[PDB]
Amino acid sequence: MNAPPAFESFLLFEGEKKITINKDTKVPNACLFTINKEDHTLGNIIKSQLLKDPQVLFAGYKVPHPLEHKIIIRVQTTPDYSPQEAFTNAITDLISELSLLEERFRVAIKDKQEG
Amino acid sequence: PYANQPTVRITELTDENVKFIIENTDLAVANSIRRVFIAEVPIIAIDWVQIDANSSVLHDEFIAHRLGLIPLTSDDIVDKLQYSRDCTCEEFCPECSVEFTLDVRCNEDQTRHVTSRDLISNSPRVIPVTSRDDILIVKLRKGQELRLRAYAKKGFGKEHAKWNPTAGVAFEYDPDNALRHTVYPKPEEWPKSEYSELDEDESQAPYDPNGKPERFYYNVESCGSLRPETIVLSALSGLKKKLSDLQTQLSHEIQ
Amino acid sequence: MIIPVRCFTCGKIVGNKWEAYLGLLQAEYTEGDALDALGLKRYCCRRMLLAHVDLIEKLLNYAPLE
Amino acid sequence: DGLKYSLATGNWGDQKKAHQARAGVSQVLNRLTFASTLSHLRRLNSPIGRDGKLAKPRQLHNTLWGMVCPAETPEGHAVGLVKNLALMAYISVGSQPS
Amino acid sequence: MIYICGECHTENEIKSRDPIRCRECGYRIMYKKRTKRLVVFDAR
Amino acid sequence: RKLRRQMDIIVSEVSMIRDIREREIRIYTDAGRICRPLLIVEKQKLLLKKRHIDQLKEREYNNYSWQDLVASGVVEYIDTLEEETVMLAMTPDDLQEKEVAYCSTYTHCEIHPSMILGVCASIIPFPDHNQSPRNTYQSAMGKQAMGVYITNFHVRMDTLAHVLYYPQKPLVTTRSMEYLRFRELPAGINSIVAIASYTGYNQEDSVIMNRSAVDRGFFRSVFYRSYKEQESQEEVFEKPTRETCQGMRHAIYDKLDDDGLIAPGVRVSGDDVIIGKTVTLPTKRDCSTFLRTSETGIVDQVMVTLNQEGYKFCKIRVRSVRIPQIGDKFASRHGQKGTCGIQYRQEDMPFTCEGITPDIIINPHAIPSRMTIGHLIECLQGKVSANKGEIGDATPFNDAVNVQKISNLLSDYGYHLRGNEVLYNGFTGRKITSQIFIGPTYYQRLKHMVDDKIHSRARGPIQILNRQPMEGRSRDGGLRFGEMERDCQIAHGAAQFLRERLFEASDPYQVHVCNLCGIMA
Amino acid sequence: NVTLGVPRLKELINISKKPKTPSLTVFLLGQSARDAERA
Amino acid sequence: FIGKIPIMLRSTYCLLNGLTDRDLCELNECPLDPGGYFIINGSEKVLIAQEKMATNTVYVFAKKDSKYAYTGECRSCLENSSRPTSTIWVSMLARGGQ
Amino acid sequence: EITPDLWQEACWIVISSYFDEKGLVRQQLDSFDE
Amino acid sequence: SLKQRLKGKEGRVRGNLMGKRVDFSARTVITPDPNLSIDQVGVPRSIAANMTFAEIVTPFNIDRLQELVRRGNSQYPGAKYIIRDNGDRIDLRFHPKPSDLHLQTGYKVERHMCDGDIVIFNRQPTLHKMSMMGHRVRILPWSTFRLNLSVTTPYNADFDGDEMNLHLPQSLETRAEIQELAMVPRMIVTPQSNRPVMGIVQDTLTAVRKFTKRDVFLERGEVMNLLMFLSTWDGKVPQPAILKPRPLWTGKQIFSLIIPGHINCIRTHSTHPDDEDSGPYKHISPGDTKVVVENGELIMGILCKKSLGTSAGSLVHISYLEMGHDITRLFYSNIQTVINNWLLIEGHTIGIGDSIADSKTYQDIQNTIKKAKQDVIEVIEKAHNNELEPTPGNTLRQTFENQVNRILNDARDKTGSSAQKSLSEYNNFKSMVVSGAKGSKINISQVIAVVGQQNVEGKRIPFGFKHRTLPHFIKDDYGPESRGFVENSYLAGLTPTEFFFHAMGGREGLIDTAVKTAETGYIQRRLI
RNA sequence: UUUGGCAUAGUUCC
Ligand SMILES: [Mg+2]
Ligand SMILES: [Zn+2]
Ligand SMILES: [Zn+2]
Ligand SMILES: [Zn+2]
Ligand SMILES: [Zn+2]
Repeated sequence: MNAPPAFESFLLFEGEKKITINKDTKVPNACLFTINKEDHTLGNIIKSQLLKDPQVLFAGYKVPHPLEHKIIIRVQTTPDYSPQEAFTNAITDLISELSLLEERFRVAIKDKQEG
Repeated sequence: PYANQPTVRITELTDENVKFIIENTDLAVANSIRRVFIAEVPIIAIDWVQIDANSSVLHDEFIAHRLGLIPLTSDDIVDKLQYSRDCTCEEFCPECSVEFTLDVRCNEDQTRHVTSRDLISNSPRVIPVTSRDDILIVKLRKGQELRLRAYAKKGFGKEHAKWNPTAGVAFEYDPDNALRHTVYPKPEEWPKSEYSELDEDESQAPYDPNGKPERFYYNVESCGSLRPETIVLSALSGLKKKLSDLQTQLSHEIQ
Repeated sequence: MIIPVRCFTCGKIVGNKWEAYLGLLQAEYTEGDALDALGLKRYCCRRMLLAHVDLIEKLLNYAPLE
Repeated sequence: DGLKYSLATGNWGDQKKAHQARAGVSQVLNRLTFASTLSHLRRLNSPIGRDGKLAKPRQLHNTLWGMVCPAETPEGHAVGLVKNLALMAYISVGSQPS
Repeated sequence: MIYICGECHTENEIKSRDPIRCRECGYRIMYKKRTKRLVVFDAR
Repeated sequence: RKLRRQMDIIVSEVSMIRDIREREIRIYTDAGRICRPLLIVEKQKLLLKKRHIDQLKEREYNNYSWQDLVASGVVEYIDTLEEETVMLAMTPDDLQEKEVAYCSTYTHCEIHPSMILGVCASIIPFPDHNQSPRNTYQSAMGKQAMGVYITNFHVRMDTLAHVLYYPQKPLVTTRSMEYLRFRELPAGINSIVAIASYTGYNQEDSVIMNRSAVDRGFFRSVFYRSYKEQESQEEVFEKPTRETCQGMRHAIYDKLDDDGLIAPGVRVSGDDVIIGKTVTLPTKRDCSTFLRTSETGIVDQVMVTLNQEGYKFCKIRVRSVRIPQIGDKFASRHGQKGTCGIQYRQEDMPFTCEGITPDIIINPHAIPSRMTIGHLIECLQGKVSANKGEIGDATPFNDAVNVQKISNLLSDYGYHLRGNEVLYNGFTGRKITSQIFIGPTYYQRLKHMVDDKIHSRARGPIQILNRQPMEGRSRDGGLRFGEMERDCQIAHGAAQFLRERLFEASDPYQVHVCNLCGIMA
Repeated sequence: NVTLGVPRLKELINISKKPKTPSLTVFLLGQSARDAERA
Repeated sequence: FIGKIPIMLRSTYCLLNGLTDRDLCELNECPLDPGGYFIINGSEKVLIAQEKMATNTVYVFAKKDSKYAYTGECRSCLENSSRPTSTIWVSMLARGGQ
Repeated sequence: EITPDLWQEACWIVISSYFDEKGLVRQQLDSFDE
Repeated sequence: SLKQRLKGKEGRVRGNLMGKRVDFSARTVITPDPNLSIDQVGVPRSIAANMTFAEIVTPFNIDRLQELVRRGNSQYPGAKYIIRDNGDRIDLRFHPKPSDLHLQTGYKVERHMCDGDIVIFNRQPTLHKMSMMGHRVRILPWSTFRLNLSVTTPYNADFDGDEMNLHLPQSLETRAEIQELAMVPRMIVTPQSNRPVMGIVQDTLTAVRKFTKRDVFLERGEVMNLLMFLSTWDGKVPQPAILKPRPLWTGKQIFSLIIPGHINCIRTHSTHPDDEDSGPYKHISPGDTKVVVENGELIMGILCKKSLGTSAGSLVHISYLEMGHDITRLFYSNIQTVINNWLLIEGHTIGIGDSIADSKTYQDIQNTIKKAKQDVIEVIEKAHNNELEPTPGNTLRQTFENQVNRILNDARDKTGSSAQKSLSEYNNFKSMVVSGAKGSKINISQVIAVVGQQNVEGKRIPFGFKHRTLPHFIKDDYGPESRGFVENSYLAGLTPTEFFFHAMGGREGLIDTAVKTAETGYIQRRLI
């Protein structure tokens, strides 16, 4: 009766924004990113990539409730560097790694079959 | 502050199984790929059933539920299709669905097995995987009859588990417990992993304080819908498109 | 009632194996050997065939309404 | 009408005198599961008042070995007053000692 | 209105204000016939 | 005794007692005495022999049976007060043999000591490793599990019926279930249960269920309900019209056929009209029957007939598939009951090295205080059986089944002997430090669902005599605010809330009174 | 060997002149308290 | 004709007594149905065995604070003819006479 | 002719013969028949 | 008759004046939800859309209320009625005319229940005032009453088919009453025994001990996550304890961030010996007991039921008495979330490997049992030879039974002590017993070593048959096995006579449970 | 957009 439809976990409805940017006023150079209709599949990669950056002092994510689909990411970086730049660089590096991985897997398939 | 340089090696490759090893990658990336295998790989499956006649011994929702779980070969046309929520048609057009028809009657003294062999599709490239035994749908007595029309949409495993393209995804890293990510109260009772590189006397590798998990071992077994190489490639492309759309939305918001 | 199409735990298709399993048992096989031959490798899949009770055979005894 | 009424309502007696008539015989068969059906068809009853605080007849006597199940009993206001036959237990049908 | 007999499985027309009897078999239990209206099932 | 054993003059039902000390012989031919069969031990050897065993095991095409065993003087019926003059032995080949002499004058022997349990307690595996309250609770909950309750359920118009989609026979079964026919009409499913504390949603007797498993038919069932109506003025089955009938409601009459009955296969949502009946008011009054609120079922079958007297009679059945939600109640065969807490998809559940995510996760805190070790032993035996291919034997008193033997048998299939298995976290992919105990246990889906228990009210119908809200979830009644609750509010001191609950939220009223005499004017 | 718990609470709340297990603890004054003779 | 007596299912005087499983399936009756219940106005009724104290035996008990010290009763019935019971007591007065 | 240490099948053959002969609801049927 | 109408329960006075059925009430199943706050309750969208609250129109909210009326009874964040100043009602469940939708100040709009509404939550029976507390509404997808886990203790509620009642106050006056009087954080310390009535319950409690052991060293990423789950966190990551050769934090170093304010406390772990406080190492504590909290920092010690539990002077009690309900609420929530998300790393279980002992322990237990049975046999022989002398104030039967029961109790306790002291440092029974989560050393003893004697009405098993317990014993047998002393543990299983005797033993417990309830309720009613 | 009651039985939770 009160069952939400299955597509509500990945479909943005009328009005919902994918990502909203808010600042953190407790500590300087901190920022919070709220992502709607996402889960650990993206949160974990983005966090682990942010931690590789030597100019990132804090990088975490959490899902506030398992029944409500929303991801919150918090990143604080050293001065003369902004968390938005850290986030964008992280996404770019992830895309580059995935593209290289796909290329190498395709060549490995080609070597394995008929070779 | 940059990306990794992953490498792959395919140990075994058959018609229903791929074993490979990812190296020089972060555990988060490896596990995200593992999760995408299961959930977000588009598949064609039946999602709309209209039963003209059902005099069998199973009720209509039972038969429809069984029909939904029959896998259809979506090897090449899953990319061409569109989501029915994303299409310009009214309800269903050939560009976003595949139509099936079943019409079986029993007039003999022997119990008849209605199988997936009887599902007939208009498009010759989307057919049940047991059509080049058979998946049993229902059994019919004498005089019992079944007849219906079904439509096969496109979707992935986050929505329903009938669009899950895999059977069992074996994922494992660090077969010898050199990183001490799991702690054994008695290390000698535990069978050695398939990929262990130890002797017959030593049970655990010596501790490695300055190590991180690398060299993840996979085994992706396919349920017949896609072939187990396109499951991996669609996961790498499918995850890559999620990150790209995130970057687009972030760029609008920042500006 | 009737054998499920998929294995609940992992999703391997076991709905096309009941007739073959019964035939192997009738051909003087042990249950373990029959399950090994059919390719059911893990116990989640094996229990789907071991514990199945086929009631549709009993339901087919009663005559239909029409 | 007498037989039909006594079986239909459970008040074992005449309709006019359903005050002292013992209610609780002739229950409606349970059909939730086959085990429910069987355990309903093999069931006993102690007419002791269900509100009685003295619980000596509610205990498990030593003489119920092999005659009555030691475990199967309801919980609540009728604990130990409703019982079930053991598996191989039988109840005599009666004869005459001629 | 067509009702199917529960014994001889023969359908016969019976209208309102009419005893529910079956021709050619003399039974007294009749079942309504399945509707022609179409209903859509998700396959979930 | 010789005459009773020969079955010549005295029927086998008659009992004979000798009170040696008080010099009395009592013979009963009465009806109502309760008795059970026992084997006969003559000197120290059973009168039951290998010839009897072979003639019994050739029972087909041989017309040799239990009556022919009784007529041979091998077994005997012993009632309760004849048991007081008998010496019993629990096991022949263990108690008849030469030992340090305890008793050398045995007079009978037990067939099998596990025949002391009833129908519902013969399904518990390893009941001798459990706690007695847990066995009692399982005996209670075995009558509420949902499975196929009878094979001819398709011609029965029963008021409420519940049948499971895919029942399975247990992988760990008692020897005495073949007589209860639990193999043919089972009620439950073998589920891969992991005993772990995962995300805190299984705390305090709750259950985490795999949603991907549920999507594949796991623990799904149907619910059948039947309605009846007869035309006893002149009640007539007919389709009412809005502008010709006195009584009317806000429901839909467009589903009905000409005679006022819905044809099978017509989806009916809550608060619709199934049977339309009208009373000719001396100009027509509507007495149609309505669906119980919020069912959303499909009409399954309609039966038209004549009652005893001759009035037309009708029974209509409605079905509704029940998919396990996060309020439904589940229980194993060891008195462990719990409600679903939350459902995770396959990608989120923890997995083994081989991609085997559990179907059910239960909290480890349920075990230490309840002492249901039969649960753990059943899990281990099921993990052995699903690999070996056999079906484990869990009859209560065996002496040939040990935890050590089960563990040794399990170690031969590549698993840890004690049942543990290294699991990986679902979200992060990292190994969990503590190894988890996982294996196939036989779970049951109890009758208690949440869609049949949710209830709310805000200014609904009201009783007639007191003008207070009605009673009953079916009648949209309120919740009683009892004396204990008003005492609690008194202790709180919320005087205004208490006055609202007892006066304003319930029946408010106004009267006039005379200032001279305190009598309503 | 006395009564405690719910029955004792019932007796103390609704005082009866005939308690189930009346008792009377007695203390001795002098050498009777120590030496077993006068005890 | 003096009336109609309800018949217990599967008993010697039912229509399903002795039939094979194929005939039971023909009659739309479950071959696994155990039987042993009545059909009263459609519903299925089950009689519940009722415990009672054994008749025609002398039992000697005692009462807590009654006038008599020891009592003895013999609940007497005659072969299920009539006069259900007649409990004659042979008591013995206590030793606390004034 | 003793049955030693083969008892775990003999006892269950006997019990199976019992339940084939009698059944589970024999009390109700026998009482009503009598 | 009229006297019958007025006589008792269901009679007019006591059934319709002192207690009566009310409007705006709901009842459905409760399921756990560790992601809620202490004073929050999860409500299904159906119940909220069915229950309404009347809000008076003012210029501060006329636009919002007008939009709610525009949404109407269909959409959940809507309204059901419009109440005019004159009192006449306007329906909104159907399609109304546009004229009646006009709103002016002084009107009343009966909107659906939304987030942040205050309700009273109750579980029957209502024994003490911590059974009716005020909660804040949060709307969640499925259809059960989600509620936190520390609030289980006030209600005595477990999540196995239980139900609870919801009452919605309808006026600002009563809403303010409930907000200022009966909210959950305001009832943490009960006036019955001046102790905290709610504390950590068994799963954060079985895991805070493992968290607060000395060995727990946390990596940088794990610290990032755990701090991400802290709601009262400043924003500065503390210096790691271990700084070289790799930065490592510690479990105490993060529980210090959880602990609020500047709280000073000294507790003692449940396995603290009787020599540390006396001999040397008083303030060094080799086993890491003797919890010390100075200035709101966990300097040393392991946290368990005796520190975070519902006892007087515990850490939560000090936090309440020093900081208030508003900070103790956050204390509870932060403890639960941080410990649960760490437990996702360590894990927990219970199994046969945790319920199995060692061969030497089995030999010890069997030796002890054989010695006890021999001693009982000797006592019986002495009694038969009339050589047993009665104890003053006791009968011969009484003294014989006392000696036998004493011997058997000594045997059971000795085997229990052996089973306890033969455990391991990874045993999960020990994990759930030492931390005080659930279980006891007697339960461990019954699982491993010996179930023990079964008693009926305080005495040994009686002679049900003529001078014997069962037909399998000779007459006049007073051995340990004849009268029901179970030599086997639950892991080894019970022989049939011990099974029947155990069932006889458990029947008494079931009977007492079913009997005491009505008398307790009646006593409480008379006192009230 | 209108309102049946009495009794009995079973079940859930403390
Ligand atoms: Mg409970
Ligand atoms: Zn289209
Ligand atoms: Zn499987
Ligand atoms: Zn006919
Ligand atoms: Zn006046």
